[PDB]
Amino acid sequence: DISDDFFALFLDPTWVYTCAYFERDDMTLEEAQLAKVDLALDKLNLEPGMTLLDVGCGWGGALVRAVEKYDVNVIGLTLSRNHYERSKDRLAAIGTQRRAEARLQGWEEFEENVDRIVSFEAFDAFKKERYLTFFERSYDILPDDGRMLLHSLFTYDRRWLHEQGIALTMSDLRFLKFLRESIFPGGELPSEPDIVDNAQAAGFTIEHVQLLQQHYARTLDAWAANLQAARERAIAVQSEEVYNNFMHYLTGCAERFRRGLINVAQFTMTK
Ligand SMILES: Nc1ncnc2c1ncn2[C@@H]1O[C@H](C[C@@H](N)CC[C@H](N)C(=O)O)[C@@H](O)[C@H]1O
Repeated sequence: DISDDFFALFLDPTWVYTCAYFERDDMTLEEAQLAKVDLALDKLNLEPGMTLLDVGCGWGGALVRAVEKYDVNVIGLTLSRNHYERSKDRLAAIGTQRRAEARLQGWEEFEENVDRIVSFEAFDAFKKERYLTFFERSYDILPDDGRMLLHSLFTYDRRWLHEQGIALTMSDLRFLKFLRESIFPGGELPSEPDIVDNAQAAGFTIEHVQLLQQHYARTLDAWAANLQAARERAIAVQSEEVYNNFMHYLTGCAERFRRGLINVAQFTMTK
């Protein structure tokens, strides 16, 4: 229900809407988003001509980067029409002899063999009842030496937080309720075991876990700063209610990454 024109006011030109990676401290938002995509794609050991699946591809930035820098064939899946349309157009506009396609299709319906899989903050949009099924499907469509890079948010429970010196406040519970009752992610995040245990049961080895908690804090701060700087135009595209809701989500989430209440990581998964 939120127009691309609203998101365009605060995202960088890649349209990437997930945790960036400030590999160098002076990177711009765009450089840090490309660095996050490259950080993940480098872990897949892509050779030109391989086929990469991006599960939950958003507006196509990682797919475009994969084609341009890694010279791979690409398939992107999304359930959002707006994500599909922009991904479709952007991929068609790349000059490449490779196959590059976006699809309005869920991973549940995708059964084609691919060489490698990437996914950036789609897994939290899956129902917990599909966590194992997702890893089983991913394992099935990969070759014997296949690799998956799962970039996913995840949460911590009260006990673990407490052991780390962190408490959930009444305000945090209200913020979680706000997330669930909104168009924003973070309401029903998986735990780390939800990711690791189900991946391992499907047959994957967790070769590496790279946490990006403080990179997300910085990313969210940048989105919030951009949106506030374009407040009038954002209100015109949507409304003051929506603008304030987004600022609440962006700054509230940034605060909570800094505090350590949740995390985001890249899981390198091998067969
Ligand atoms: N079962 C599903 N299968 C495929 N895509 C899904 C599924 N559920 C949600 N999605 C898509 O996952 C994406 C979630 C986004 N947060 C991912 C953003 C994108 N990967 C980025 O880095 O900017 C959206 O494009 C959803 O439409």
